Amino acid sequence: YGTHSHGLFKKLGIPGPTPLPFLGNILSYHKGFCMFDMECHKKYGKVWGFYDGQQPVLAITDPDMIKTVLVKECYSVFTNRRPFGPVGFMKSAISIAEDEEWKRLRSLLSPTFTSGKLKEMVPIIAQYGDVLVRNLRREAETGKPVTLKDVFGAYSMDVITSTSFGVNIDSLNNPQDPFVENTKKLLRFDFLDPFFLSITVFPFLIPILEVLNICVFPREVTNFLRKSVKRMKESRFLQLMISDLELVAQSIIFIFAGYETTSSVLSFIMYELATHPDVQQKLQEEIDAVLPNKAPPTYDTVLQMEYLDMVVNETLRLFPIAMRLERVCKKDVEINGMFIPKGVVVMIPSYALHRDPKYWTEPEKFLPERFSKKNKDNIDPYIYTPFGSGPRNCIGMRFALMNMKLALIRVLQNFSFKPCKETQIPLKLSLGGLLQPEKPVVLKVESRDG
Ligand code: HEM
Repeated sequence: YGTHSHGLFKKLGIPGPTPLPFLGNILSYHKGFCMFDMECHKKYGKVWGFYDGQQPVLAITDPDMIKTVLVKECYSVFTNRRPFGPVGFMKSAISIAEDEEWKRLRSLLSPTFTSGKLKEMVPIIAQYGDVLVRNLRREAETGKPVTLKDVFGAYSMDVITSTSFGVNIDSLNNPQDPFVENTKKLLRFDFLDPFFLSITVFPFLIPILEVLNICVFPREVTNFLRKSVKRMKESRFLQLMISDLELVAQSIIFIFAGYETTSSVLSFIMYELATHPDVQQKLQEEIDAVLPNKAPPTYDTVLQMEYLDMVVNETLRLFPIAMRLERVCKKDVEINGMFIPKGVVVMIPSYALHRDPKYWTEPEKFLPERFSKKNKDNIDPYIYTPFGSGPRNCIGMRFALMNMKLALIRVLQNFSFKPCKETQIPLKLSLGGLLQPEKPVVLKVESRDG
């Protein structure tokens, strides 16, 4: 044994890197997830396979197959994502839930993320849009070059607290440690770090760890928050959901999926507006045309912003946070002539696709015009997929976008961001399992006549 699934991609006739005995193909992750995926797409073509230990992963690319798994799948065959380390009571989280139990939660929370309940949340988010400008004004006046993800991570926190349970606080290094230390600890998992890398190789550990009540969502923070929710559940997203303890699972997840996820994207965007100060100028004017001098953004003032939408999307093109998109093959099935067997993890190289000469010309270039209607809609969904596609895509995509734009509005309409000393140029991506800069983005911020 040690090499269970290795007979697969040979007997099936699918190309790919040849695996070692217990590791299979992991050492290839020495460059990262996206790095490994670019190489594989180039070399093995449109479809190939590799082994995450003894777990076979088939990477598809033909948009025809992509729609069939991301759409023709509601229990059909594909439906769940790869199961990871000891989850504990979080096995009730919607992003972690499976099969019928998932469809329940999904179609139960959907109401909570409708337009109308969003245009209703705007007021609140705007509130923290202004706090951001205040806190950003300090670092401008002091003349010290700013570290992005810190102000954005604070903004993300501010909006997560208030919208998840109306807990209004000024996270941003001000009353920085009330109920903020817990929340602040809910970061994305780096699946390429020692711990997870081991479990991927030795999945038999999961049942072992779970008996020792070791969970991948630290008991410390989950406990705090589970008791908090109960507190205000009595005092009374929380208000809309309001099982009694499945509710605590969702609430924590939204924070997990929206926190470091938003500030991470936002910091990337402010980076592109540095050696694209020209783009920032256009954006700035577009914001002033719609909203007079420092006019307050409205739910609809945002939708009417072609350029803002172009800058955001093109940023998400180059940097699709969830590098990959994968689903698990529930049963044996063929689909568009291919045949994938039960238990195989179907992967979709989001980052690699978003940077492949086939659909993008000079793909390394940050040029917004791609999304202006004329270049726009000449691009295939299933190819550009930052929030995924189909039934099981980002349930909070719009919210994510609103939030990120509102943050751009007030910010752009008050400051100008230009590079400085430690500001890396070009970029350089980390070789870990998270799509981050590697050496955080630093930008000098100056007030716009203030
Ligand atoms: C920069 C912002 C964000 C990006 C790029 C993003 C991206 C994604 C992606 C790519 C997926 C997987 C889609 C798929 O596999 O088809 C996903 C799932 C999910 N996201 Fe987000 N997301 C963002 C923000 C948020 C926010 C703010 C929330 C909070 C409501 C959220 C909640 C979720 C949930 C619950 C799922 C799981 C859905 C399910 O399996 O039913 N996301 N997101």
